[PDB]
Amino acid sequence: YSGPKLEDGKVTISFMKELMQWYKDQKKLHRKCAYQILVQVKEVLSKLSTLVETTLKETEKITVCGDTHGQFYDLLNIFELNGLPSETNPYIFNGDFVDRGSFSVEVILTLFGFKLLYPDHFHLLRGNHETDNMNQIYGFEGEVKAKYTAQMYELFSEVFEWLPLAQCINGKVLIMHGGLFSEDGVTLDDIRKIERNRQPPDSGPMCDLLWSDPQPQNGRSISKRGVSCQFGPDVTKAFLEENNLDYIIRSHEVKAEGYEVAHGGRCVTVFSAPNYCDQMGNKASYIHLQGSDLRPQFHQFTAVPHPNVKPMAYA
Ligand SMILES: [Zn+2]
Ligand SMILES: [Zn+2]
Repeated sequence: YSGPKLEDGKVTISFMKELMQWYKDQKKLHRKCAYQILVQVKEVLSKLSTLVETTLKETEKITVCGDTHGQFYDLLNIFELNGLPSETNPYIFNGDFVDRGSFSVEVILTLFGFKLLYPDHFHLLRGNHETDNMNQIYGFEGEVKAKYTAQMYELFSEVFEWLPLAQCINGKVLIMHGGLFSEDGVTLDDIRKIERNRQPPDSGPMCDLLWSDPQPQNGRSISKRGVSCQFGPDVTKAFLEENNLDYIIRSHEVKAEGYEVAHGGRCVTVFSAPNYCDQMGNKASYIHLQGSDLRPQFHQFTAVPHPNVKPMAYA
């Protein structure tokens, strides 16, 4: 074992360059590194508020990316185009880091490693795929079982379960993975007190954040996906008013250009797993907001080569 190693059991920027090289080259991080970072981040994440509140001062900027779902080479591509994470190049990854892609283990531990390395500048928000269920069917678990063991999987699970549900910036812009609410009158003070450390329930607010979609016509519909709902432009506009917000960024659904703006400006979708599943031809992008004009700028990019492992391989 000549693989990458923690200095003084604790992640560092050159461990990370190192993990990235190692992972580019399809090798495995050693179990006990895997294990250390997972326990460390359980720790970090777990004293985090369910609702993350961050402040971009006038001259800072932060990048917000959505699904990446195991397309690790395209993750590295993100970093090459936009820079490494660092205290001056902060990231939010709005969930779905795992599943479907065949380099989810690569994704997630790169992800947790930067979390460990830049805790107040590198943000992870829970997807609906950071959950046991999606995990048993779309590939994560098979993947972990194949490269480590069940044990290492349950540890992952326990970790995910501490992932914040949503993050607001300058009490102007709020980001979650899925969307807004099945019921009205939900406030930021509500999201804060969601006791998040569980598999999501069937319904209630924590379901929604993880699961709902926008629709174009005013109102709410049952979600074509079996859980939560589609909320209309009224729903969004109602919630922005109660809470005093400018608009929301969310992910969850693929997009032929890698973003959409729905709801009249009010509800933005970024999605950062290009040519999602080696199939859909799509563009991805990510978003730069900066401290003095929190308006989205959208940066497109498209999928690079990755090695010949098939989507879904581990399910
Ligand atoms: Zn999703
Ligand atoms: Zn997704």
